[PDB]
Amino acid sequence: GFLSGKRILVTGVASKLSIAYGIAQAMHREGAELAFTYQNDKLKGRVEEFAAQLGSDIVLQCDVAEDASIDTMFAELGKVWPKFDGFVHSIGFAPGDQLDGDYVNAVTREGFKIAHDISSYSFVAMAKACRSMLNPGSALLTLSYLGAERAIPNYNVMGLAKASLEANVRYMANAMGPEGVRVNAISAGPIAVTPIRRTVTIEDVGNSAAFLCSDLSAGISGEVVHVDGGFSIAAMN
Amino acid sequence: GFLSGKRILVTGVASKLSIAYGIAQAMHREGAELAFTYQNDKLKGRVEEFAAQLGSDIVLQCDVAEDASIDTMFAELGKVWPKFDGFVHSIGFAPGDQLDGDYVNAVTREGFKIAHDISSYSFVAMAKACRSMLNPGSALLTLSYLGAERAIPNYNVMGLAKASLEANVRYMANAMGPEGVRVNAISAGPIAVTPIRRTVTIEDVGNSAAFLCSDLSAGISGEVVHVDGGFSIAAMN
Amino acid sequence: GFLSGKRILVTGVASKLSIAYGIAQAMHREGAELAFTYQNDKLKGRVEEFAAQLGSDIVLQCDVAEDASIDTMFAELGKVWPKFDGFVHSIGFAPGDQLDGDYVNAVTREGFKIAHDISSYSFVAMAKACRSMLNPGSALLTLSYLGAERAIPNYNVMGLAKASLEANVRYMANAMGPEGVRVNAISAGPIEAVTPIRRTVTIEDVGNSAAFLCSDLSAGISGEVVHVDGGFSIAAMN
Amino acid sequence: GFLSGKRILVTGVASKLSIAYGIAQAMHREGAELAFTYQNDKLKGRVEEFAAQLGSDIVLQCDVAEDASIDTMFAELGKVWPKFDGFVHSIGFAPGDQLDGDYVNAVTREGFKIAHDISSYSFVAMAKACRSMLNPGSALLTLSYLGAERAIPNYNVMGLAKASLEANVRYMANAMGPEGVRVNAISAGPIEAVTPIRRTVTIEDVGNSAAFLCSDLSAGISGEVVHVDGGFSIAAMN
Ligand SMILES: NC(=O)C1=CN([C@@H]2O[C@H](COP(=O)(O)OP(=O)(O)OC[C@H]3O[C@@H](n4cnc5c(N)ncnc54)[C@H](O)[C@@H]3O)[C@@H](O)[C@H]2O)C=CC1
Ligand SMILES: NC(=O)C1=CN([C@@H]2O[C@H](COP(=O)(O)OP(=O)(O)OC[C@H]3O[C@@H](n4cnc5c(N)ncnc54)[C@H](O)[C@@H]3O)[C@@H](O)[C@H]2O)C=CC1
Ligand SMILES: NC(=O)C1=CN([C@@H]2O[C@H](COP(=O)(O)OP(=O)(O)OC[C@H]3O[C@@H](n4cnc5c(N)ncnc54)[C@H](O)[C@@H]3O)[C@@H](O)[C@H]2O)C=CC1
Ligand SMILES: NC(=O)C1=CN([C@@H]2O[C@H](COP(=O)(O)OP(=O)(O)OC[C@H]3O[C@@H](n4cnc5c(N)ncnc54)[C@H](O)[C@@H]3O)[C@@H](O)[C@H]2O)C=CC1
Ligand SMILES: Cc1c(N)cccc1Cn1ccc(OCCc2cccs2)cc1=O
Ligand SMILES: Cc1c(N)cccc1Cn1ccc(OCCc2cccs2)cc1=O
Ligand SMILES: Cc1c(N)cccc1Cn1ccc(OCCc2cccs2)cc1=O
Ligand SMILES: Cc1c(N)cccc1Cn1ccc(OCCc2cccs2)cc1=O
Repeated sequence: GFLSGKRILVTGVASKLSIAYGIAQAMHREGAELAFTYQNDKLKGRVEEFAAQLGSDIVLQCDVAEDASIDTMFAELGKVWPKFDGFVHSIGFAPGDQLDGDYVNAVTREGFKIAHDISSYSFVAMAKACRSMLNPGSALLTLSYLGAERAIPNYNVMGLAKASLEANVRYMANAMGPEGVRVNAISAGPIAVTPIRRTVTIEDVGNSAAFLCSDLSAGISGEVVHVDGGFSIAAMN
Repeated sequence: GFLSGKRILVTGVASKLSIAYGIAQAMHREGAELAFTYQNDKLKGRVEEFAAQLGSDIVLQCDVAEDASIDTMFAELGKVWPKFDGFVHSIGFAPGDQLDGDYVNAVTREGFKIAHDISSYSFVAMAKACRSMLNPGSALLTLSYLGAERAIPNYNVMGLAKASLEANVRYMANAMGPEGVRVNAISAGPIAVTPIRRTVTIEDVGNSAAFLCSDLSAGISGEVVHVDGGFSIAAMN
Repeated sequence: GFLSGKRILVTGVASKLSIAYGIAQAMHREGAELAFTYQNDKLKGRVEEFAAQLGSDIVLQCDVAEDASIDTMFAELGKVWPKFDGFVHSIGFAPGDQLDGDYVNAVTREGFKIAHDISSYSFVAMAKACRSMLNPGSALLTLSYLGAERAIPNYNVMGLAKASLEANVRYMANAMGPEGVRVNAISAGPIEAVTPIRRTVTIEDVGNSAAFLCSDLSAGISGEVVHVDGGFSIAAMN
Repeated sequence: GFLSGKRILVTGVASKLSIAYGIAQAMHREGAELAFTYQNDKLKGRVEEFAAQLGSDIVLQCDVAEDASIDTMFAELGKVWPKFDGFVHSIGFAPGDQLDGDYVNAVTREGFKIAHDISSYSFVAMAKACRSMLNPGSALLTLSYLGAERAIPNYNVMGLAKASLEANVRYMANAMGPEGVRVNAISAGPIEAVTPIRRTVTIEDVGNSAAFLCSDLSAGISGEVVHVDGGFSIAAMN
């Protein structure tokens, strides 16, 4: 398929409902060889079982809160994949207390710090940590949401962390372009007033993700692609 | 390939350098069955030779300046393709006098009229003319340029016609979504300060176009996808 | 006020409810000298009286469908204002049949043609015709709507025309900046429980932002579409 | 002028060249009563004298890295202004090492942390701390740069921080609108042969747009990032 030849690392698999699960299934269908990270001991067994079903046995621990964790993960990867063709960053977090009601009242310095650190900084931290490992023609991808661009009730500080992440996509694309690396995002709909009259699925997101990490999207970099059924471009439906 | 099963009509082939040529080659590689239009008698033989090389013998006249021409073309198509899965609108024109120097001095009412009529109205005119022919899961695509969003010297009134066209994409996506039809655009780079450090090719544009007309992009509608190497998202490089 | 010493032409005053009427009121309040156009003879009476109360007896017919009407109008203005400081373009039209239901079924070539001609082309048509009459420091302004940027039901082909109009703003700004002219738009809210200021905007609000945009207070702003909609466009699922 | 009857707090006045200095000058010219903060003791002297000439003896230390300094500052302001009408946030910082060359090589977790904390979080931190002191009709304003929206060489992690800041504007606007507060940003040009007005913008230009944005003249505008860059961002390959 249109990923045959490619070796792609997939973060963020936590359950069958994860966007990263949908992405991994699509990329495997299109012939990618896959590797996976897991955040912690809670998630290890689930990610091992899924990796095995997709024919992979590269499953490595990575907490993107820790620079040493990301470095150690990329040294372990380099033992089997001395070079590879990019990664899917499907990692987001804000403390639950941030998401409760009026934005100005809910936000705190620490909640802001954490949401930005995990949801935005970790994307470039990963790119720093593997930069010399990336083949020419590599592609990096991250997942964002319409909260980056609009004020969405309760989404709160995650909207700022997503706006930072989309700026990260542009700064990364511009910095790494000259070495043959593309960096994009998908702004996914939540997983009626939507033009396609349904919600998007992890299968929809997975197909677009596969495209965006493949040579088919050679022309596209620094872009935030809306995979939300047309929701964001409509009003008053 | 990822278009097998699909029947797609391709407008705008005028030479081997045409974007539509690149699109047709990619879509044929991915297993689409193709049909072609040609504007006039000048272009007929070239489009017949290309259609034949891609295994098609559906080559029909269409001047999108004329409602009768578009209707007659879709009746001729309906004789071989009573239903089909969308079309590639790769048709743009402004009189050459519009493109010469200061925008306010160059523009005229007639040049404005023509550039909008041919470059923007014709996309929805085509959709009107075939609407009951489109299968659920159909996709329409048009080509736009960064002149829609920025003031680009000499591009002049074509920039307004492109801004109208991108609004047409959104209005069309929203109107036709409920019958299972997606409508998108590609904002292509012109065929250094570009992140990928080259210009995009009709092969790049063709691959993205193929994706955008295929079921792989099921999640994407009313979108203007920048296929310009990251140019539009950079500044002061 | 902050438009003292400025001469501004205001189009599109049709009644007291007109956006152009709130704009004229605010610029008059702020000390501008005003001139007015009307579309056709039916409006001549009313626009003559609205002008009077805004200190003006300059009231000129102008149908922006016709190049010669634009030229005749600026020739007449030139007899009293051989130089002036800009104009407010508050003119839009699409045939009623264009706005009825599904956009792909309703739009026609002729509807699309007229909408774009009257709501977008006319802005630059007026600039062409008065370009040599503008002082350095001049400002042009037009009115747009969110329908340029989003698919809004029933707004239909008028959304395409407004998208064309906002690109017109950028191309006119870029062309005319070097000679000392700025060009902007206000994207006005319609004239609400999910608007951040929790009310609809008024012609007073739009008037005050328009006065700013045509004054030297906004010397650093050109080619910009300023949203004067109470924050409606930046919110979602409120 | 058009800010008579308003009380506005201005942060970030560091010298005569400061954007905050041009803003304070314009709001003072237009009749606002002003109060000022300074970051640390080094600046105390100078900000006391800048305040004096802008009719103010309200000059308070505030380091926005610290919640307690923000709280102490608003407690002190409250002794003289128990209510006021908004503030100008003109505070940005990233460590110098962040801005040197290639962005992926230069950025660090700590640089990213401080940039976002000081340039984006502090805006909302100040709003939280004074929310009950604001009158209906209040306006908050911050300063952004094109680096939020585009990848600009060397601007590096500060572009991410400004993107965070412009989303902050929208979320703060949406949260605070119902109680009668607006929140906006000015995306200023740097303080040129391809700028449509063919000059760089000055702190005077930015000052005048800021005065507008904090006055009742802009009652219809919230959650908006207004480009005060002479049209630079809307042009390409000029
Ligand atoms: N679910 C939705 O509706 C949408 C989600 N998104 C984004 O998609 C991405 C994936 O979200 P989902 O799959 O829905 O949920 P999820 O909860 O399945 O996945 C989030 C993942 O982040 C990982 N993660 C969190 N902190 C981490 C850390 N310190 N180190 C390493 N990994 C860490 C978790 O282990 C988990 O695998 C996120 O960035 C989210 O913001 C975007 C649009 C819509
Ligand atoms: N060439 C470039 O750098 C870029 C081009 N575009 C757009 O891509 C599209 C295709 O352009 P190109 O392939 O470069 O050039 P082209 O000249 O190969 O194709 C334009 C086509 O439009 C057709 N056309 C014009 N008026 C017509 C009418 N009345 N009825 C039917 N067909 C008509 C011509 O026959 C020709 O096939 C256009 O819409 C153009 O604006 C977009 C971005 C960059
Ligand atoms: N009312 C609303 O909700 C909003 C209106 N707008 C725009 O503001 C502008 C003014 O609209 P309104 O004041 O609401 O309605 P209006 O009906 O008072 O003003 C429209 C004006 O355009 C004039 N006009 C029409 N065709 C013309 C022609 N051929 N020649 C000369 N003048 C012509 C009419 O005579 C009338 O004065 C329009 O551009 C409109 O699209 C923008 C946002 C919201
Ligand atoms: N100078 C320029 O080209 C542009 C600047 N901006 C923005 O305008 C704002 C002001 O910048 P400028 O006046 O140019 O420089 P400046 O150096 O005069 O102002 C920056 C101010 O931030 C204050 N500050 C820094 N850290 C702080 C902290 N922890 N606590 C309290 N105050 C703190 C400094 O004391 C100083 O007053 C910034 O947000 C900047 O990013 C926006 C567009 C262009
Ligand atoms: C992982 C995480 C955490 N820890 C906190 C908030 C959000 C998320 C992920 N997520 C989850 C759902 C989502 O839904 C978009 C629709 C929404 C709008 C307002 C609230 S949710 C977007 C989205 O980003
Ligand atoms: C078919 C046509 C006609 N008749 C008139 C103008 C433009 C075009 C097609 N075209 C061709 C080239 C193009 O180049 C983008 C770069 C440019 C910028 C300024 C002028 S050209 C974009 C683009 O749209
Ligand atoms: C003068 C004119 C004509 N002839 C036809 C349509 C629109 C207008 C002016 N107008 C008037 C109202 C307006 O309301 C925006 C809200 C809407 C949304 C969908 C339909 S109206 C926008 C707007 O542009
Ligand atoms: C106070 C501060 C610190 N500590 C570090 C970086 C930037 C700034 C303020 N500033 C100053 C100049 C500026 O210029 C925009 C033009 C640029 C483009 C690339 C690098 S500067 C934007 C801008 O934000």
